[PDB]
Amino acid sequence: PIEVNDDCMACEACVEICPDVFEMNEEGDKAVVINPDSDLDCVEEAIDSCPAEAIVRS
Amino acid sequence: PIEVNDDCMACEACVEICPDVFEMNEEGDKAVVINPDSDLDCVEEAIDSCPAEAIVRS
Ligand code: F3S
Ligand code: F3S
Repeated sequence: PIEVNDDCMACEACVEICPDVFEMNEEGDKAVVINPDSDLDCVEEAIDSCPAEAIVRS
Repeated sequence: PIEVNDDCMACEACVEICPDVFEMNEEGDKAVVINPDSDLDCVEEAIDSCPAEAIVRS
Protein backbone atom coordinates (compact mmCIF):
# COMPACT_ATOMS: atom_id res chain seq x y z
CA PRO A 1 0.00 0.00 0.00
CA ILE A 2 0.76 3.65 -0.28
CA GLU A 3 2.69 5.29 2.57
CA VAL A 4 4.12 8.80 3.28
CA ASN A 5 7.57 8.59 4.91
CA ASP A 6 9.28 10.99 7.28
CA ASP A 7 10.94 12.91 4.41
CA CYS A 8 7.59 14.64 3.86
CA MET A 9 8.25 18.38 3.74
CA ALA A 10 4.53 19.26 3.78
CA CYS A 11 4.72 20.44 0.14
CA GLU A 12 1.05 19.44 -0.20
CA ALA A 13 1.31 18.80 -3.91
CA CYS A 14 -0.21 15.33 -3.24
CA VAL A 15 -3.32 16.94 -1.62
CA GLU A 16 -3.94 19.24 -4.65
CA ILE A 17 -3.38 16.48 -7.22
CA CYS A 18 -5.22 13.56 -5.56
CA PRO A 19 -7.57 14.76 -2.79
CA ASP A 20 -9.38 11.42 -2.61
CA VAL A 21 -6.21 9.68 -1.49
CA PHE A 22 -4.18 12.32 0.44
CA GLU A 23 -5.02 14.70 3.25
CA MET A 24 -2.84 16.74 5.61
CA ASN A 25 -2.63 15.70 9.29
CA GLU A 26 -4.05 18.00 11.97
CA GLU A 27 -0.63 19.53 12.76
CA GLY A 28 -0.38 20.15 9.04
CA ASP A 29 3.24 19.00 8.68
CA LYS A 30 2.68 15.61 7.15
CA ALA A 31 0.39 14.11 4.54
CA VAL A 32 -1.91 11.24 5.50
CA VAL A 33 -3.11 8.45 3.20
CA ILE A 34 -6.91 8.15 3.30
CA ASN A 35 -6.99 4.97 1.10
CA PRO A 36 -3.75 3.04 1.03
CA ASP A 37 -4.98 0.55 -1.53
CA SER A 38 -6.18 3.17 -4.14
CA ASP A 39 -5.78 2.45 -7.83
CA LEU A 40 -6.54 6.07 -8.93
CA ASP A 41 -4.23 7.37 -11.62
CA CYS A 42 -3.70 10.55 -9.54
CA VAL A 43 -1.68 8.38 -7.12
CA GLU A 44 1.07 8.06 -9.72
CA GLU A 45 0.93 11.73 -10.39
CA ALA A 46 1.26 12.58 -6.69
CA ILE A 47 4.28 10.25 -6.29
CA ASP A 48 5.96 11.90 -9.33
CA SER A 49 5.12 15.36 -8.05
CA CYS A 50 6.41 14.94 -4.54
CA PRO A 51 9.72 16.82 -4.22
CA ALA A 52 10.66 14.86 -1.13
CA GLU A 53 9.93 11.53 -2.76
CA ALA A 54 8.07 10.81 0.42
CA ILE A 55 5.28 8.78 -1.21
CA VAL A 56 6.03 5.09 -1.77
CA ARG A 57 4.38 1.75 -2.42
CA SER A 58 5.22 -0.79 0.32
CA PRO B 1 0.01 -2.10 9.80
CA ILE B 2 -3.15 -0.66 11.18
CA GLU B 3 -6.08 -0.19 8.78
CA VAL B 4 -9.74 1.02 9.07
CA ASN B 5 -12.07 -1.12 6.94
CA ASP B 6 -15.35 -0.21 5.28
CA ASP B 7 -17.39 -1.31 8.33
CA CYS B 8 -16.42 1.99 9.96
CA MET B 9 -19.61 3.61 11.24
CA ALA B 10 -17.86 6.89 12.09
CA CYS B 11 -18.28 6.20 15.83
CA GLU B 12 -15.10 8.24 16.40
CA ALA B 13 -14.20 6.42 19.58
CA CYS B 14 -10.74 5.78 18.02
CA VAL B 15 -10.18 9.57 17.56
CA GLU B 16 -11.00 10.34 21.25
CA ILE B 17 -8.90 7.46 22.62
CA CYS B 18 -5.81 7.71 20.38
CA PRO B 19 -5.61 11.09 18.59
CA ASP B 20 -1.98 10.57 17.59
CA VAL B 21 -2.93 7.58 15.45
CA PHE B 22 -6.52 8.25 14.23
CA GLU B 23 -8.19 11.20 12.57
CA MET B 24 -11.50 11.55 10.72
CA ASN B 25 -11.45 12.04 6.92
CA GLU B 26 -12.68 15.33 5.44
CA GLU B 27 -16.16 13.94 4.68
CA GLY B 28 -16.18 12.85 8.30
CA ASP B 29 -17.62 9.37 7.67
CA LYS B 30 -14.49 7.31 8.02
CA ALA B 31 -11.47 7.27 10.30
CA VAL B 32 -7.99 7.65 8.81
CA VAL B 33 -4.77 6.17 10.19
CA ILE B 34 -2.10 8.85 10.60
CA ASN B 35 0.66 6.33 11.58
CA PRO B 36 0.01 2.79 10.47
CA ASP B 37 3.08 1.41 12.20
CA SER B 38 2.32 2.92 15.70
CA ASP B 39 3.19 0.96 18.81
CA LEU B 40 1.16 3.23 21.18
CA ASP B 41 -0.88 1.35 23.75
CA CYS B 42 -3.91 3.49 22.81
CA VAL B 43 -4.00 1.56 19.50
CA GLU B 44 -5.13 -1.55 21.37
CA GLU B 45 -7.66 0.44 23.26
CA ALA B 46 -9.10 1.94 20.06
CA ILE B 47 -9.39 -1.51 18.42
CA ASP B 48 -11.22 -2.84 21.52
CA SER B 49 -13.46 0.21 21.64
CA CYS B 50 -14.54 0.20 18.04
CA PRO B 51 -18.14 -1.07 17.85
CA ALA B 52 -17.78 -1.86 14.17
CA GLU B 53 -14.57 -3.78 14.67
CA ALA B 54 -13.34 -1.73 11.78
CA ILE B 55 -9.76 -1.39 13.05
CA VAL B 56 -7.41 -4.25 12.19
CA ARG B 57 -3.75 -5.17 11.93
CA SER B 58 -2.84 -6.33 8.39
S1 F3S C 1 6.28 16.64 0.71
FE1 F3S C 1 4.50 15.63 1.82
S2 F3S C 1 2.69 16.92 1.62
FE2 F3S C 1 2.61 15.47 -0.11
S3 F3S C 1 3.76 16.42 -1.82
FE3 F3S C 1 5.30 15.20 -0.79
S4 F3S C 1 4.05 13.76 0.52
S1 F3S D 1 -16.55 3.05 13.77
FE1 F3S D 1 -14.83 4.17 12.69
S2 F3S D 1 -14.58 6.19 13.59
FE2 F3S D 1 -13.18 4.83 14.72
S3 F3S D 1 -14.36 3.93 16.45
FE3 F3S D 1 -14.61 2.44 14.83
S4 F3S D 1 -12.93 2.99 13.33
